Amino acid sequence: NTKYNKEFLLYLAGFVDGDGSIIAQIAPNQSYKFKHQLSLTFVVTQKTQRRWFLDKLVDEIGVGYVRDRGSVSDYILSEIKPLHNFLTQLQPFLKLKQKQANLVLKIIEQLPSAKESPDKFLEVCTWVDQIAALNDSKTRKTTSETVRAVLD
Amino acid sequence: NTKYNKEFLLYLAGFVDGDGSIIAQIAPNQSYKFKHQLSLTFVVTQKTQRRWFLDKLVDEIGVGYVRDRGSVSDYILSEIKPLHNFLTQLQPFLKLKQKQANLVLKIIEQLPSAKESPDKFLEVCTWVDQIAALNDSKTRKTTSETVRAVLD
DNA sequence: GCAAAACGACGTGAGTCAGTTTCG
DNA sequence: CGAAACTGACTCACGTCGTTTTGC
Ligand SMILES: [Ca+2]
Ligand SMILES: [Ca+2]
Repeated sequence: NTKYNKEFLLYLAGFVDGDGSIIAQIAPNQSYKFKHQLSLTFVVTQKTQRRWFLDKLVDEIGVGYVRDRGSVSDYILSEIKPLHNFLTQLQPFLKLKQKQANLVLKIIEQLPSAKESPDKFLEVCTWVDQIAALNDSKTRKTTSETVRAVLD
Repeated sequence: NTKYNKEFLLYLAGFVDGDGSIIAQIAPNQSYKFKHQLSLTFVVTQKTQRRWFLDKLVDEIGVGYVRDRGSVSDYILSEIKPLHNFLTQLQPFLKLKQKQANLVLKIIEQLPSAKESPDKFLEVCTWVDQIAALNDSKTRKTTSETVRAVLD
C-alpha cells in the first residue's frame, strides 16, 4: 500500500480528468461461475511520442504498465488491490470522474460478495452500467440486462 | 493581477496538460504595420455537455470566456496581461506544455519591442514556430518563414 | 494599429469499450 | 476458477490552427 504525495495526486487527478479513463466492463467468459468476468481498469492514454509520461506514471504509481497500440499508447492498471489503494487516494481530487472512481471502489469492495450470489453479481453489474453512463460510452454491448437473461 | 490557490493550480495544470492548449499564431492582417498580428491564446476544450466545467473556470480564473462550437466548447483566454499573470503561476506545475507556456510569457514580455524593430518581430516569430513545434501542430500555414514578406 | 473577439475547420489523440488468452 | 494480460478498434472529444471582424 503505497502512500502518494498530494501534489502528485492533484496534478494526476487533473490529467486523469482530461485524458484518463476509469472503466468497468462485464466480459462474457464461459470459464467464470456466472459466465462473465467483472473487469475494472484505470487508463491514461497519450500519443506514443509522449510515452515517457506514461512510463513515468508506472514508476510513480509503482504498479501497472504501458502498452503501445501504434500512434497511441496507454498506461494500464488492473490489479484490484493496487487499484483500490490508488483510486482511494486520487478520488477526492477528481472533478469529472470522481463518481465512476467511487463506483469502481465500491465494486472492488463487493467482489467477494458478488461471487457468492447471482443477485449480488447482478447488483454489481448494475454498478457497472452507471459508470458507463457517466462516461462518454459509445460501443458498449454487455450490460447487466445482458447478464440477467443468462438466468435459468 | 490575481494570485491563484496552489492546489487549484496543480489540478488545472494536469487538466491543461490533458485537454488544454497553449497556442501561438502569426495571423496575416493588412491593418498591422508588419502585416501580421501576434496572437496568443490559452484554451481548454471540452464536450459541450460538460460546459459547466469550462464556465467554472471563467469564475476561478476570473477572466476569459467560453465559446460554443456544437458538440464541443472552449474556455478561451486571450487577454495578454491576465494571460501572463495566469501562465506565470501555472507554468511551474506543467509537465507537457511547460515549454510552450514559457515561450508565450517570453513572447509577451517582448511584444513592445517586436513592433518597434522588423528584425525583432522576426525573431519573436521564431518563438511561435518553436511553440508550434512543441504542440501537435498539423494544420499550420503562417510561419516566421512567410513573415519574410518583410523583405520588401 | 493593435488587442481581443468571432467564427470555422483539419486530422487527430484520445477515451471507452470488445474479445481472447494466460496461468497460479 | 478467476485475476490480469493481451490484442483490437469504434467514434469521437479534442487540440491547434485558419480567416475575418470589431473597436478603442
Ligand atoms: Ca478529455
Ligand atoms: Ca491530451
